[PDB]
Amino acid sequence: ARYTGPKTKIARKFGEAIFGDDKSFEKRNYPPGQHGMAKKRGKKSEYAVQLMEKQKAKYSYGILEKQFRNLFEKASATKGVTGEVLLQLCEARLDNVVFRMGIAPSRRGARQIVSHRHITVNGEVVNIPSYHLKPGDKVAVREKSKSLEAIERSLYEWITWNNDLKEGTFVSVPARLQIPENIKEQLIVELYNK
Amino acid sequence: SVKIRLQRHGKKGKPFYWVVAADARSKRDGKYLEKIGTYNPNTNPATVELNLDSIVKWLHQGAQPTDTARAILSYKGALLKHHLD
Amino acid sequence: NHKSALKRIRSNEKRRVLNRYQHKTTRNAIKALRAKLSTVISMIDKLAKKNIIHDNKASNLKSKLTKHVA
Amino acid sequence: RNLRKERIGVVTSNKMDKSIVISEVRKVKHPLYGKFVLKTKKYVAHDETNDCNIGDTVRISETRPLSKTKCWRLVEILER
Amino acid sequence: PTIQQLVRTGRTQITKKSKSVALDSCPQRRGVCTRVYTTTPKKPNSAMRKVARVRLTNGNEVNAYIPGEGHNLQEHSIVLVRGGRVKDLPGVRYHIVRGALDTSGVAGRTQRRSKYGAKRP
RNA sequence: GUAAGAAUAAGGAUCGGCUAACUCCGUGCCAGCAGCCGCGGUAAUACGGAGGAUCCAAGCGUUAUCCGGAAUCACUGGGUUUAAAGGGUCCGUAGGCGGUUUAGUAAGUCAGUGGUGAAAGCCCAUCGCUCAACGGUGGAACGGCCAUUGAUACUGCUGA
RNA sequence: UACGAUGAAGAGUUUGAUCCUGGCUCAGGAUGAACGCUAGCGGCAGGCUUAACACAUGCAAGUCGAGGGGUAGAGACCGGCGCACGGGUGCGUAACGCGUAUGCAAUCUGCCUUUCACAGAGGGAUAGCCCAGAGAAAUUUGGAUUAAUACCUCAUAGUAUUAUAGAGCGGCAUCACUUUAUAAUUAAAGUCACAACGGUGAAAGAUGAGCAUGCGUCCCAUUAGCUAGUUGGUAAGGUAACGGCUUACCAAGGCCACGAUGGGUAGGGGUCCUGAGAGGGAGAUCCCCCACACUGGUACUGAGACACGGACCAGACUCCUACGGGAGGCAGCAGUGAGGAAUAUUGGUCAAUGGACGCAAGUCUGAACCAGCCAUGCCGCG
Repeated sequence: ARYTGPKTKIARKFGEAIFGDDKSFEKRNYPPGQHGMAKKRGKKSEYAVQLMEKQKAKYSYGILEKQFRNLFEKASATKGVTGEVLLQLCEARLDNVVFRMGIAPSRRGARQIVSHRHITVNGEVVNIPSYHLKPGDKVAVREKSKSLEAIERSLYEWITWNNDLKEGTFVSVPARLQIPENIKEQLIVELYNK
Repeated sequence: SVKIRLQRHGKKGKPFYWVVAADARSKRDGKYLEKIGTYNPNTNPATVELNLDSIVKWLHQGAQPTDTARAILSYKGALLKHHLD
Repeated sequence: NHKSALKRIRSNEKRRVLNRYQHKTTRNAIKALRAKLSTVISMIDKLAKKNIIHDNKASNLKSKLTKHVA
Repeated sequence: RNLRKERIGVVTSNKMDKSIVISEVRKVKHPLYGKFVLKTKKYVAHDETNDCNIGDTVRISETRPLSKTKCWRLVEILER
Repeated sequence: PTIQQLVRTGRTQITKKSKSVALDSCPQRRGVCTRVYTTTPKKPNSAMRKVARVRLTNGNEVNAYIPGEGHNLQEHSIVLVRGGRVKDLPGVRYHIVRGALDTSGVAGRTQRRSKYGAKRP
């Protein structure tokens, strides 16, 4: 399933615009609710800190707790940095790459364009948002819905995107020092090892 | 009579057979003697992985192939090689 | 019961009467024989041929017979 | 041939006709505490002329079953 | 202690006696009630808790506690015991499922509807 | 592949501490709640209802049976003066342990080789189902056992 | 400043307050799960854990006319093969049952494969059919009778068996393999012609099936003695094969605190869950081994059974009856009643794979492949 709800609320309950720094991030930036607008609780537990740091990443991309735990224990099979490979495989998702390529300016629109047979991956059309893009994939756009109204309206360090043929040539898997995200993976690892 | 037959081991809808020599009094996909080859009729060429080093050995020891077994061992060899005395 | 089931109870009787006849005919001889020794060996070998007396056991009897007649 | 099993033991009692009984001791490691434990087992061997007595060190070999609970024979008497 | 003592007689592991025993290790058990009455807690609580003497299908007489408010529970009714003791009534070590075969649910309940067997309004 | 149409589709648990989330109304040790501490005797963040908030999500809670937390049967990995724990004290059988040097064997121990340790299953890598589940292939593993060839530092046996 | 190891969290609660020991509870994972609320799909997997309780009805093992007489207009019968496979359950069993490693110089082996030597003459019967019955039925009794790849005589055949007599090789004791004479004894089948399929004996291989052994095999010592064919031996009967397996005789042996015996429970393993690991808890679904087929016993046929859908006998249930007597066994698939908190269609097809028969065509296959029901679990999407 998906969230399918207010995104400004999710941005306010975390204090960080993860769906685009735009309207409503200011103008009562404090968390929502009749008791969040007032002086919140001062003492915040480390469990609350770790849980919210996990939920920030779980909400930014649109992953459920089940799939997030599956991906975490999948990435934990790598002998390297567990949080690093976790974030790498979370960024390697198809909808995330489509969102980073400029199309679908939000991930909520990425996981509505990728789930409509509007985008192709290495030839055959792949309409699975959770598709794991391995380094060295070729993402194109279906010629039927190539000249749409929203695609051209909406149109990184590792994505080589070409606007003439809707290219993007996903290669050179990025690292934590390159992926811009305000999340701490060590806290997520400690929470899942709790 | 030890026979050379096929064991189904694929998934529902897409079969995948093991060409294996086994006794006739055993279940289809259960006990066997020695795996010989492999048959995949999921592509147009109908891929096979026959082992002519043991196929002719079992045929000399007294194996008895079935219709599909002797049709797979036909266009992969070891039959025109088992005939040569 | 099956059609094949109502054929073995009928054929095995015709087999068993003959088997019992040929078995007792030589059992009485090997009993009241303990020289006409070369007359029950034929019956023992015929039983072994008919697979009644198991040629292994038949040879056991043949060896045990001509070992005390000496 | 195939070199059937062979054991080395100590005669325990000779009170039967043409048959002896020997005891064999082995040191096996404990499955939990890893301490070597001395475990015993008594075999029944076959003797012909009733030569060995209690307190000897014999060497037996496994053969066909010559009787119930008797499948060994003494071949290599070492010490008396 | 000593490795030789452990080799002789090892460590004795206990069986960890269970909690709910008179239900034959089943999640729920059907039963018939014989006496529905009210009891008092120990201390310092003060109430009138509703309990029922239930005879399970395996020939076991237990005391079950009726949760919530509103029920019929006549002198003979088919109930479904599930388990879960209470720290107020000495002897009552089982609970009755609300919404079972013959027992009633609850009316006017809107928060905890999965429990107490209440349909969605 | 073609043609209308956001249309045909979101609920459960929790909000005193453990543990993520607080305000009001009604009852006044009553009705009730409860995994433990325990709350309610008339200003209840703990009972019922309303609003808001948190978690999970086509699922959510309770029960029943297991492992972990439990170092709470402890070889790894606990203790016996006062918290549970030194026998009332000696002798001694079986058993457990063994001062120094030296010679022999190689039983324990160590190393190599051959056979076996079925297939399936777990893990790793790679391919086909649009991904995954699933399936194919390969390796590792199967901590084990039998035979044989060596080493002799330590334990066992024999001699001094 | 390398190597490998990707792995280890706590909290509440005794007191006016503190420390320590110590018990209870919670935070996680999992399930043949059940209940309450809720509910859109797809792929795949799973589905009586309790009464091995009782079953209405349908199907589940048949095939060969290229063995034979061949009838009505095919069926049925003799004969060959199969039915000992596949499928189901876990009652019983604490044990060479199972796992593991070997041995058989104490073993057998249909169908299958490869070689050698051959398939020559004869005969009496009897199925089916016909003539009469005795019976409600089941079923069964008389007479004369026609065939076979049915059965039975003689001759023939060895690297066949036995006995006596010479030998070589070789041990692991009993002895093992091969060769040579002599004596005795044991086979056949043909389908009118061809093709095609067959038959007998001997040897080797493969496969399958047995016996023995070392090690690991739950709890109770508020179970300390057990065993009398029992322990060993000498001769016979034997079994495929050694063996107290059985019998006759002699001796008193054999096991036991390193747990005999007795009682309770339980099919075993590869495996599943959990755990950092060492360990702990279970043995659904998949595969291998064992036991069973209403409760017990016994034997025949057959290479192979002391035989799920074969026989006989006894016992308890259900049914038919003319009261004399008879027919039964879903621990096979789909289903019914009961029990339980709880687990489904009286479905389709042999189209693939496997199995039986057949030279083949071909027949059967509730094995198997599909389909229906259950959000039961995993994954994916909305």
